Amino acid sequence: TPDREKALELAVAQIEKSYGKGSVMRLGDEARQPISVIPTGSIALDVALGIGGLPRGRVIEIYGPESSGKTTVALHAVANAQAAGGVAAFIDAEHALDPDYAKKLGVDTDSLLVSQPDTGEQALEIADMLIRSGALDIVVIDSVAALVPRAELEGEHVGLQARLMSQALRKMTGALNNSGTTAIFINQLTTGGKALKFYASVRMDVRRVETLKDGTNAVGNRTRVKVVKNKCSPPFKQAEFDILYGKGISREGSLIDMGVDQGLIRKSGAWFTYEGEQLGQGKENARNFLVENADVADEIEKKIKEKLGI
Repeated sequence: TPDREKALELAVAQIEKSYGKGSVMRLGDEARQPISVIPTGSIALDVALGIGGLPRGRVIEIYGPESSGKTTVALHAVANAQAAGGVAAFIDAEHALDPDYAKKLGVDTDSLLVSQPDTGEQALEIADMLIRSGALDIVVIDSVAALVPRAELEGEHVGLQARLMSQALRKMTGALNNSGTTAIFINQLTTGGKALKFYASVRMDVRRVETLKDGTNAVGNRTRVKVVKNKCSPPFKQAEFDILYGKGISREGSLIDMGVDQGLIRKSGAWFTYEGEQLGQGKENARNFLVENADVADEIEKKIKEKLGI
């Protein structure tokens, strides 16, 4: 144990030196907190990521089924990146974006740079030139599956989309580190993600767990995200949070959830309480209270971060 722990520490250190910080971790380790991150819209997810948000200057993959919530997560990352004075770009090969929905999340759609490229290589090259400018804080690529090669589009073997991603990511990854720009690749449950799987510092699996009921009508979806890969903090953590149709991720809902999880928000049956005062009876009222009283929601948020060091 005594003489062994040194050789283990030494081995860990050599690995960390040889291959980079985060090359090996104990899963119970505390996360090493960076200066700045891009918050995701849910404190539960921010906590699951360990560093309180998405890492700067790294490749991120968000994948999941159709309408799983992965784009919503990406849009919140854009909103927050902009809300802190950043510039955003959206590389769009799907043509599915809903700007009004993005607006209600917090995206500044007017100053959002958008490109609807002709080919997969044009898409990645545009992303690259944008990244090497040093002016972007975040770029979203929607989506991996849509990055079809020129040759295929021009009617011309089958397999070079993988080769395209690989080539592009090798060049792009260096540009991202230097610029400090975060690149989010949205991906479905596909082709091209094999290289992305290794280049990405963070990989998030996004799924819908159950329908949220508004009496007997569908208000939204409880959403589950597993951080399957994480080079910035111990991986395999997961979070749940609500996405409300038309509104997005319920920030107030995650503050409550993580509130009670951390003992900062106590219970009296249906009654949610905070520092001796009542927030509301049931989650809806407690949530509705926090959007009405932004001051206390921010206090609840600040207390959760202090508690966990996020």
